[PDB]
Amino acid sequence: PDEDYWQAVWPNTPIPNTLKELLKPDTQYPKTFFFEHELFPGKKMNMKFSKIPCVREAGKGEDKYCAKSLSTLIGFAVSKLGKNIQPFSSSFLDKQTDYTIEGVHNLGDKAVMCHRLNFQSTVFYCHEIHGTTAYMVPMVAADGRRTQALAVCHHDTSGMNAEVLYEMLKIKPGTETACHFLGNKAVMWVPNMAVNSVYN
Amino acid sequence: PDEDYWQAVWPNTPIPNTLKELLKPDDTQYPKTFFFEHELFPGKKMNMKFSKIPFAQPYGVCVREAGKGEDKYCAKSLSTLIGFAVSKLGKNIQPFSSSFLDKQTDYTIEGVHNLGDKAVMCHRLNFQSTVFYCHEIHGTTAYMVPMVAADGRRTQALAVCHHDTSGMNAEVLYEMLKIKPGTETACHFLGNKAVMWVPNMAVNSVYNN
Ligand SMILES: [Cu+2]
Ligand SMILES: [Cu+2]
Repeated sequence: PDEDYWQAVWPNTPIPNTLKELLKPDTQYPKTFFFEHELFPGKKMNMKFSKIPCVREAGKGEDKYCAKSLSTLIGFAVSKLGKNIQPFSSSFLDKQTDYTIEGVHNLGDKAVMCHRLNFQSTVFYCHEIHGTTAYMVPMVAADGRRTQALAVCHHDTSGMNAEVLYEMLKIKPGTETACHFLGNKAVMWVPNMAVNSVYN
Repeated sequence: PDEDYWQAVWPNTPIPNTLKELLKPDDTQYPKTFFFEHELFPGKKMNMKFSKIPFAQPYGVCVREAGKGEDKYCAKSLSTLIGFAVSKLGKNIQPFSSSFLDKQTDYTIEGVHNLGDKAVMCHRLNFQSTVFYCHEIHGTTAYMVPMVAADGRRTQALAVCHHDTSGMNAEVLYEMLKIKPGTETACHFLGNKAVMWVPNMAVNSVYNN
């Protein structure tokens, strides 16, 4: 049933294993924050993970939605971005801490983010992004395995706890772009145009 | 017969316009800017310095055929060029080259794509005749660097980081980076006249699976 729904839209594509996993009926949130100029080949990242960062309908806004099934999830994503999109998510590895950045791929500023809520039931809180650039960041871990994670840089750097901006980056709102990674439980939908980059 | 040669190997692909251009039968520009790997990041402001002349050697890397190491070769036709490339890398490869824009100076880096350490570089010599000096690369990582210019146009350039940072004018390392050989990785860009052949594996990156 589920893949039927999917293949109707994107025939001759499977659900990617990341998404396929998130659709099954505690977590880690990466806590590390950084500036854009720290995304470069050879950057050593020591990743700090926290056990702690709809039911709360905060979708007063049309640009926000609370998806309960793959059908509704796709519906919302395409309603904002159209059909030519792919879902991505981070793939931090189980007990690895230290990674080296291999490269940094710009995914642009139009996307939909979906956060898998920690309930047993498949539930995602989905919303559009604004004033923000997304990146895909391939990395190699200490044990030699290669993976990748999604980073988000907020450039309208307002509307956040000035204290944490200061804590992490010794800066206060409005001035400079603050970036952080997303956890494996997030899905981000992105246009195919962005991904192709040079190749299209 | 030109495209026949190509389409025989890669059917339902054209020669890409950059390569197509380089295969046509004076002076060019060599970018002179050098940098460290940690300067390749989103939002880096690059002011590009261009020279009408290389510095002694092509940065640090043939009618004389200083090509007598086998790892080097001197290609005179698209057929020979392809032959050499595939002989070293196999068939599943693409050629890339930089596309600096005519009189632009200042660019912002959008992103940085790792193409790995296996590749073949081909430099189009300045003869009327189609001639390239081709060689394999070693102790070096290649990158594709998308950029937006001051005038708003988007393009991309190839960068090369030498990590076995030997085998170069220590003078220029010092001039540009106030450093001498052996210590740290030195990077620079390639001119629009270079072609680099790269495996498809590298390019796909994540999108392999
Ligand atoms: Cu954020
Ligand atoms: Cu070089």
